[PDB]
Amino acid sequence: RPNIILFMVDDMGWQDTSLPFWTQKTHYNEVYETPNMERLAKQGVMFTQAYASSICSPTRCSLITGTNAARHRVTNWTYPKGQQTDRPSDVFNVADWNVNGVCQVPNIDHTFQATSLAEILKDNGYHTIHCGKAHFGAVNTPGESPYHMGFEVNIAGHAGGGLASYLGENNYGNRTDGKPNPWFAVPGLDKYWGTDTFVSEALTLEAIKALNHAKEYNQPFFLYMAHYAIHVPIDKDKRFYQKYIDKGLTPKEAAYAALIEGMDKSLGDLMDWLDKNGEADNTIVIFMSDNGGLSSEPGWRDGKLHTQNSPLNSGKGSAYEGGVREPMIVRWPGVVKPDTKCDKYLIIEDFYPSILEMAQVKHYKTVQPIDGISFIPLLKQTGDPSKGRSLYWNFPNHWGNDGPGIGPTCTVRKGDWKLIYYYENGKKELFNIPQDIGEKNNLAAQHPDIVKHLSKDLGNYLRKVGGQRPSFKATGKPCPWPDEI
Amino acid sequence: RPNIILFMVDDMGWQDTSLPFWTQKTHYNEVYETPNMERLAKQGVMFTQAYASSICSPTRCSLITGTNAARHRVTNWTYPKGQQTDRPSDVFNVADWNVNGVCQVPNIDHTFQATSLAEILKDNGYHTIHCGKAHFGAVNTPGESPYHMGFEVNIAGHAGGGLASYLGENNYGNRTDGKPNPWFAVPGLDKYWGTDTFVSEALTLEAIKALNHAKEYNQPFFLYMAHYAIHVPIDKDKRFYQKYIDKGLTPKEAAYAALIEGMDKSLGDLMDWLDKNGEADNTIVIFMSDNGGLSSEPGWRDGKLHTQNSPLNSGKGSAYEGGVREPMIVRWPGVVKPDTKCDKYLIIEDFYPSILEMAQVKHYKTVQPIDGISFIPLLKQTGDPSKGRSLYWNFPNHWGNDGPGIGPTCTVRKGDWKLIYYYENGKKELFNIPQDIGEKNNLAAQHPDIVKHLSKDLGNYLRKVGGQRPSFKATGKPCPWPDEI
Ligand SMILES: [Ca+2]
Ligand SMILES: [Ca+2]
Repeated sequence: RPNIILFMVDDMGWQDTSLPFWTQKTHYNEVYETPNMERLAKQGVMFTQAYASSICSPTRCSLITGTNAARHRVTNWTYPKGQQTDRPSDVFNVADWNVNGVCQVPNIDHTFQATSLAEILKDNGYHTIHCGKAHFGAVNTPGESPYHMGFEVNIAGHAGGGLASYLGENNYGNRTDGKPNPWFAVPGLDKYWGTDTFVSEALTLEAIKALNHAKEYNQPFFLYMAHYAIHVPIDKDKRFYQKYIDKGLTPKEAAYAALIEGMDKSLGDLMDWLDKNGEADNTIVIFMSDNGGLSSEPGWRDGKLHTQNSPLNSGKGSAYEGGVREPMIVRWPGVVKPDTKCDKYLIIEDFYPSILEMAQVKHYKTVQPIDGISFIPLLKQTGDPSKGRSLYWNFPNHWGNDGPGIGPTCTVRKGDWKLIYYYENGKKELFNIPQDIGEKNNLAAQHPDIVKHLSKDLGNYLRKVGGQRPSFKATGKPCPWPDEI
Repeated sequence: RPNIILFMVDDMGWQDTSLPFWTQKTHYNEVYETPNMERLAKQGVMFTQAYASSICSPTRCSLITGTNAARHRVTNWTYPKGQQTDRPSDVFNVADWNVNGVCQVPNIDHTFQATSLAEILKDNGYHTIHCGKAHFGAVNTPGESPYHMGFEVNIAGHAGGGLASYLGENNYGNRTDGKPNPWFAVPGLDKYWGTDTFVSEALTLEAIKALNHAKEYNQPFFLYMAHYAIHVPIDKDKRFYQKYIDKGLTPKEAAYAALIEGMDKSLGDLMDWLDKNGEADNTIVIFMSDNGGLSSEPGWRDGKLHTQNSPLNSGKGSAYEGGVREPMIVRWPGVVKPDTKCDKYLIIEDFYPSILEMAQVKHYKTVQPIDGISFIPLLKQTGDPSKGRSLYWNFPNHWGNDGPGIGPTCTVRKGDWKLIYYYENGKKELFNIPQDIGEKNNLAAQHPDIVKHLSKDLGNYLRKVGGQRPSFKATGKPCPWPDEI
């Protein structure tokens, strides 16, 4: 039974790497430096059409419970207990969504009760390690604890979905007065306060400590290496920052490239550990990101706004490909043909049944229905779970910044066609993704047959799984479903 | 569904309290001060005939696994991975016992695999908290972790069964200059280092914050408050030490009395926390100790050696009552009638079914058989699990000291009669416990009928549960079972 490592970067877009996931190298592929992603890819398969939701919380709750985001209703980011983080709107009320996230127990207000992926792995004999960003439940809610969620070891994981600082010189946001700590102060790295250890480095050091400890136990391990990295604020990692200045990047872009290269140093350190300790041929490594790169905030990024995941449109918080299409690599020695690419689409809730299959766990009990479809047939080249398959997103919410494809929406992807419905004004956009990867050309008027059919598909699904919608403040009435206009 | 607090003291004797568990007050009762134990007893039931094993490891593993010590084979104290702590003998070899303790996973070298009591509570909706001495698995084996054993919260719990120092001035044993930490350094209390916080105080304050956090979750809790007190070394607690010196006690005994009182202050502090947060009426409090007081060592205790649990014979490590009869109290408002006593005997593995029944876990499955018998019928005066019941101990090991009843033995108690068999020379002792509480009068010669039947009772049970035995170095052959002599 293999060890499993799920290496999850935060807010990393499809092109925030030197490894080309498109059909040619982009301007971004040329300036970033991720040699360890390339090396991992030479040894495995990369998925060029892998999907998440557009925001941390819906993606990570889908990962750990195996439900679609429309069903678990954690559709915008969580932290404050019993409170909606949504930006105000003069037009609509957001859905009455599950602001407190997921947990494994019943009767926790505004949560989705679910059998945790880590719990099933643990109860089947895996040693389970969480390291970095957890972000599964609101603060003072059982899901705030990686331990409650079935992890036996927890490094730095709590309810926070961001981080107050990468810099050890700032204690990662922790106060040494009687000052109250920020929400996103990173716990569990006290050993490193006041030093110049970047938080990404510290997480990898502690992760390697946990991995050496796991080698004392005669059981396989599951490691969730969930970086805070490349979430805002984009602090400068001085280990690589100047090199990108010398390369001619703006300070903003140099800072961002340097978070990327530091993330990739963490992957290499783990890969080197696997090599030095004889675990590499018996260990599955999965690389993933949880939503698109941030392309709506010019105070962090340069370039034309909403183009920082080029050639994809927009980014984090958007229904467009820039916000949902993610870099994904799997290495499974003996099973997965090295140096290959797979173009069949999949979505984050598939990780749940797939990882359990990799762990050799069958007919397990869950309190919630599982919406993920295993993508082992893509890993083994034996089947195509994307054929005839519909993928669903639902964001009856209001995130923080305006832009293309951002706002309260629900999306269905089926075959070549993507339907994006806009709850606020009833607008519909139809894109043929293989022909129009940048979502430049709205085909809705040229194909009302596809629009009607896809709208029914989307509408039936949302209602079937209990998905929610916003309502209009002027009238009190719910926004029509896609198939009601 | 009530909250449950299991308050477990280490190495506390039947008479290490001001609350008299005998039918007459002793001199120890006069000198010690446990006013909060008296308070708890006036509101609950005292068990005047409650048994553990004579050593920390078999007792604690029986509690957590519901298994009699003979079956789980963690029959002497554990810490070093894969090594016997047993004293060397030029007479016998000890059993090939489970030096590595218990865990919940299989294929772990010298462990008893078992479904943990905290896992079943956790999986049935309880918020599970461990605070203090865990001592469930050897260092660098899975059961060293309270988290592995099903606790969602761990304060100071590791593989250590002892502690380097009670003094925050001594960092509870943790080194700061250079990297060599002693086995029993107390983890998880770094913010108390270099203060004058006695460790029992530190444990209480962190338990109180774990309970405040537990108020945030809409689920009942289980707190395993397992003190390191009153284990050696007997450090002086300045809060109480001089008072006992003024009462007239020798320094050794004043330090012991001070350990006893600081334990009792912790009990009071949790009891007041319950009172002040509205939890006292829906919380079960179980007071228990894991074995008899240390009466082997004149460098720690004054008075006639091997009498420090008087009127009981001997103490820790002995199969005599001084090694196994423990102080036990249960408060359960609305169920248990206050200020009462229960004479019926019970044994530590019974805590496992009883706590699950208190938690209304009406159905569950376990990988291991459950030897404990619920004592809820004693709490409610509905029945008598004690009638006809045999109790069993097996110590096929070599503890560090000699003394009365200490050495490789197995024991059966049944009705009024207790039979101790000595592996080293086949000696048998038969005592009428209700007539001879001090075990001063061996009645084997007077009742050969009994000795044989109880011999067969013991032998059958040991073989039935797969218990173990020493072997002789002369012949190489196992020591005779009691019913082969
Ligand atoms: Ca994210
Ligand atoms: Ca003990």
